Amino acid sequence: MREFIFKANKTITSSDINLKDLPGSCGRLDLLCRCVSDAFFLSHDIRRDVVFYAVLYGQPNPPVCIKFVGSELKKVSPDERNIAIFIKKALKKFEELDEEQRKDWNQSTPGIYVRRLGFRNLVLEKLEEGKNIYYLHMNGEDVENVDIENPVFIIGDHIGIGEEDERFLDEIKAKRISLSPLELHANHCITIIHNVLDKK
Amino acid sequence: MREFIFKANKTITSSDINLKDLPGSCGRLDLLCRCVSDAFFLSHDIRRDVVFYAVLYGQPNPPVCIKFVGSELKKVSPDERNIAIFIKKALKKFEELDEEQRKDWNQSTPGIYVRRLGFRNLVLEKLEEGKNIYYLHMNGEDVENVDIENPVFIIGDHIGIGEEDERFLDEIKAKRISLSPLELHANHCITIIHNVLDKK
Ligand SMILES: CC(O)(O)CC(C)(O)O
Repeated sequence: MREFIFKANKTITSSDINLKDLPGSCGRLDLLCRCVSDAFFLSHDIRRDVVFYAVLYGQPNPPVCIKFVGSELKKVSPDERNIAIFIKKALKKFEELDEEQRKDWNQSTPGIYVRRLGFRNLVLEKLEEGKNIYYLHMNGEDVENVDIENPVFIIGDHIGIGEEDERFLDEIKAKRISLSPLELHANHCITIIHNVLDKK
Repeated sequence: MREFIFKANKTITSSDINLKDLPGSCGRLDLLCRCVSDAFFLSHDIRRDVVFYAVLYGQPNPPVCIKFVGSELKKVSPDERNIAIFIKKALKKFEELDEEQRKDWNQSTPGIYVRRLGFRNLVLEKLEEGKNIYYLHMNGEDVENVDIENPVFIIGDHIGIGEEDERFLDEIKAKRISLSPLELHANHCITIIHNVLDKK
C-alpha cells in the first residue's frame, strides 16, 4: 500500500463552498484537489493500492479528516471541480452528524469517509497499524535511495506543516526524505514519489 | 530552455467554454489546464525557462495553437479554472482576427499568444530553430540514460499523438523517451521530466 497524509492548514471545513473560488474563499482547496487527483489517477484506471488522508484546519469547524480509499472510489474524475464536489459532499455528511458519530469514519460516497481527527492522532493511528512514516522537506536522503516499506508519506501545504508539528515527527523518528532540489507544489511531490516506487 | 508541445485532439477551439464542464463539452480542457499548471508553477514562483505550446484540434475551428511563455506570464494561477479563463480569452482573441492576422503570434494576455498553426508545422519551426525533439512515450529509452539538450518535449493527450503524427516524428528522428513502466497522465509526465532535468 502507498499512503499519504496532507495537512491543509486553511482549507474550508464547511460544505458552503464557492466552486468558482477554490483557491481563495475555500482556503486553497484547489491544491488539495490536485493532490487527490495526482495520488490516484493513471491513464486507464485508478491506483487501487493508494489511501489518501486530508486533514483540514480551516474555518469554521476544524479539524476534519477525509480518507480516500483508492480500491473503493467511484464516480471521481481527475479534474478539480469534480473532486471539490466530492469533498463538499463529505463535508455535508460531516455536518449531518453529532460529535459522538464524528468519532468514526463516516462514509459519504464510495471510498470517501469523513471523521473528526487531527494530524498527530492520525499519525499515531498509522504507527499503531505498523506503518513507517516518511516526511518531506529539504535535508533528507532522496526517496530513490531509501528502503521504503509499508509507507505513509507526509505532504505539507503551501505554508507547510509548521514548527510545532515538525518536531513531533522528529520525536517519533519519522524518516526525512527529499525529492528535488527545488521547492515543489505538494501535488508534484506525490507524482515523483509514485514514479520512484513504480520504477522499483 | 525547456519547451513542450501538447497535442489536444478534442479541446474546443472557440471561446464558448463551459467552466462547469471542462472535461466534457470543452473536450478535456481540464487536462490541458493541468499540463499548463504543471509545466510552470513552483511553490514560490514560475519556471521562467519554460515555453509551452498547446495545439487544439477540437471543433469548431481547428487548429488553434496557444503559446505560453513562462518568462512573460502574469496573473495566471495554478488552478484549472483560472487557466481555463486565460485559454478562453486567447480563443476570444483568435475569434477577433482575420485569417491573415492568424498567421502571426497574437498576444492575448501577458505571455499568452494565439496563432493558426498545426502540430507538424510547429515541430518543423522548432527543428528550424535548432531544437532537439523528444517524444515522451512509454516504450522509449529510459530517460535517465538519454543526453537531453535544447529540448522540445512532445506530450500526447489521453488518446495520444496518433499514427499520422507518430509517422512524422519518426521520420524527423524524434528521440523516444520513457519516464515510467506505467502509462501516466500527460501532466504527470511533465512533472517527471522537470524533476529529471532539475536533478541534472
Ligand atoms: C491524409 C492522407 O492523404 O491519407 C495522408 C497520405 C500520406 O496521403 O496517406
